[PDB]
Amino acid sequence: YKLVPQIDTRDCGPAVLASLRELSKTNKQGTTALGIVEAAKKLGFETRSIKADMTLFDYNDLTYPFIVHVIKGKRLQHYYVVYGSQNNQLIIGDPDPSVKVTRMSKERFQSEWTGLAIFLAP
Amino acid sequence: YKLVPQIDTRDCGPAVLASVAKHYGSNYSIAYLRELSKTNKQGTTALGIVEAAKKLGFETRSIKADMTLFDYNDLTYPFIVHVIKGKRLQHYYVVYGSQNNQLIIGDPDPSVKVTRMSKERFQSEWTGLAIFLAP
Repeated sequence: YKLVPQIDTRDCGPAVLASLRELSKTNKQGTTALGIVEAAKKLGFETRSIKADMTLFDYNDLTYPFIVHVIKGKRLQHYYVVYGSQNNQLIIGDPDPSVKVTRMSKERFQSEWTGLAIFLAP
Repeated sequence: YKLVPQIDTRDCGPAVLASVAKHYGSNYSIAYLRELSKTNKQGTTALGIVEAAKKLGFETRSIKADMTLFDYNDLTYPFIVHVIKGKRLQHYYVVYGSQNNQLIIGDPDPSVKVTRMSKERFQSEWTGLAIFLAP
C-alpha cells in the first residue's frame, strides 16, 4: 500500500494523486475535485468520477485503488486513498503524516465521506 | 428568496456567496467575491467560501451532516451546501427553506435559479457539507 505523505497544509490533493502541485492548479485552499481530475488526465490516465454511497464497497468488481473526497473537521477539501475493504473496515491512506495508511471503520468513513469517488485506470 | 445567478462557468461559488450576503443587506459584485474566495478556472473550494464569507464580516460554521438535518425545525435558513451535479464536481446551492417533502434551493445556473427540489434528489447530489453563516 504505497502512499506518498503530504508536507504542506495544502498539498493533500497532489499527495493522494501520486500515491504535481501546479498540474492540478493546487493553490492555498488545497485542490478542487476538478483539479484532481484534470491533473490525472494529463498523466495518461482515464478518469471517471462518481457520486456514490456506502454500497460502493459491496461491489466485487470495484477497481482499487482510488481517491475519495472527505471532510475532516475543518479540512473541507481533504482526500484519502482507498486500497480495499476488509470485513466491515476500509484500508485508506491519509497524506496527513500522523495518519498515512490506516484501518478505518465504515461508519467513520461514512461520516467523513462526501460520496465523491475518483477512479483512474491507464 | 433572492438569488444572484452565475454567468461564468466558474462563478457558482461567488454566486451563492453574493446570494446570501445579499440576504443580510450586503451587496457585492461577483468579480470581487471571485477574488476573495480565490476562485480559479476550476471553481471555488469549500475553504474559499468559508474564508471569503469570514472576510465579508460573517461568522461561519461548516458541518458534515445528512438528511436528518432538515428534521430540526429550528434550522436557521438560508445556508450554502456543497453538491455534485454531473461533471460539475464543485457545485453549490443556497437553501432557503423546506415545505412538504421538498426543499427550496437557489442554483446560480441562469437556467435553474430558485427551484423546489425533492428530498431524494437533493440527497443524491449533496455532500453533507453545510456552510452556515451569520453577520
